[PDB]
Amino acid sequence: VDREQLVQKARLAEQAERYDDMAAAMKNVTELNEPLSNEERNLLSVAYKNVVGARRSSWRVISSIEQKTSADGNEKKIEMVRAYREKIEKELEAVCQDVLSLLDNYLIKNCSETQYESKVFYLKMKGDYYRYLAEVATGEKRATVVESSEKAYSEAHEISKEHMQPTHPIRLGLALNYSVFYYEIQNAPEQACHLAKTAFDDAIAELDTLYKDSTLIMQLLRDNLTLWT
Amino acid sequence: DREQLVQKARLAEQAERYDDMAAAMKNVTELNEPLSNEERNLLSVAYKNVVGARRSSWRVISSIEQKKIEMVRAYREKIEKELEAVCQDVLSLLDNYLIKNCSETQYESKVFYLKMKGDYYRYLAEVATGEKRATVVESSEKAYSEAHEISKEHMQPTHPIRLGLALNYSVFYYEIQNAPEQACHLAKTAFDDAIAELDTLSYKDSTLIMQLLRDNLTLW
Amino acid sequence: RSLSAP
Amino acid sequence: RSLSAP
Repeated sequence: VDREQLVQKARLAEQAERYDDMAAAMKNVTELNEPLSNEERNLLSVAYKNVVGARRSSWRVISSIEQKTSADGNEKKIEMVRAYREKIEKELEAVCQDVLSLLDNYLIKNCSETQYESKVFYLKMKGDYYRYLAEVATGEKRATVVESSEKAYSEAHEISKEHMQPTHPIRLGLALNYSVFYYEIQNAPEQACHLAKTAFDDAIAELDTLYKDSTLIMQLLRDNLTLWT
Repeated sequence: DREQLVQKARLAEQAERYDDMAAAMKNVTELNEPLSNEERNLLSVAYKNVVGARRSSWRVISSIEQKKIEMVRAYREKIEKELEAVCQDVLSLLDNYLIKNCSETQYESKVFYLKMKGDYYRYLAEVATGEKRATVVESSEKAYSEAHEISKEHMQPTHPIRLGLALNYSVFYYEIQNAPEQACHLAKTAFDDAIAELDTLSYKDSTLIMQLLRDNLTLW
Repeated sequence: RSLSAP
Repeated sequence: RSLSAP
């Protein structure tokens, strides 16, 4: 099976809503030890964003029921509820380490230093999925992934203000998810509102240099900004 | 613990993890004890959602081919293999546990399972070609017909199972048998049987199925 | 494709 | 929850 038939298989599983095959077909494209294009980068991105996102939505549903049963004291019903929560967690982690392993070894490592768009992309991916593990982590294991998400987001932010204009939807995308990491994970609203406000104002002046993506990400920014205010 | 796994399927359904849900209702069925009303729904909700995922992904790929044309064909078959694996699994539960342990006068459970039996044989025929098609169409006809005779004899025409049986059977005649008149006749008869007894009406279930019969009747 | 029972 | 990037 050649590289373009795999890319064909990935875009077929997308319309078929089979994002597990779409993930494996793009994992097979990455492991050919060759760069990924814009469309193939997003193919991998959308694939794993849906796979882990299914588990996130499921986990948050079981977590809510677990808190209701904890309040009621039904300790016979809760051990089935909680056993199911761990199952989805372990599934959620297996996807994330699978994504992270394909970034440190293939995608971040292969980038040339003058390729700044792909690095910030893959570094925002690194921050995103480390944040996704920190959503369900607890105690000792949590402090590790929160640091890793910080390390990936901080480096990618420093690269992004250097060689990316304010209206770039990738530069704007990390600034959004970084402030989400500051508020939802680290519990720092002032650092989260400062990062979100700065990104929105930097892009409001360079707006005619930009469009459907950036304005939407900026719409999510001020939406997050209002919710935190 | 049977009470344990029924909660597992209620949990899985909330998390809309239907592959996990059907495995719990599968496990519950193989303990050889009857299912309640809500338990029958869970099993029916669980397996229809899994089949609905295969048969939806199958309809966006099979419409493509109808070196690049091979992987389209091989991907169609792999989704086809997964679709048949789910049908034969629920058909095993119907033949070996559910329909088998049914009492003589347990018409609702009998028509319900037989309607399910004919459904998943119809889902099989939608992906079927050649010798295997002719086999699954007849079994679907054999299952739909037996539930039709029981429903028309012992159940009110307003019963949502007797209505839901009339709509799936008429769809089978139209789509799999290409018999537009018998599909129209069976749909129109039960729909008028229900209007003749509209005063007998949990009416929202019966009303929605009666409208799908008229929607299908107009499109035929 | 026609409408079946939900 | 908050809103992240698609």
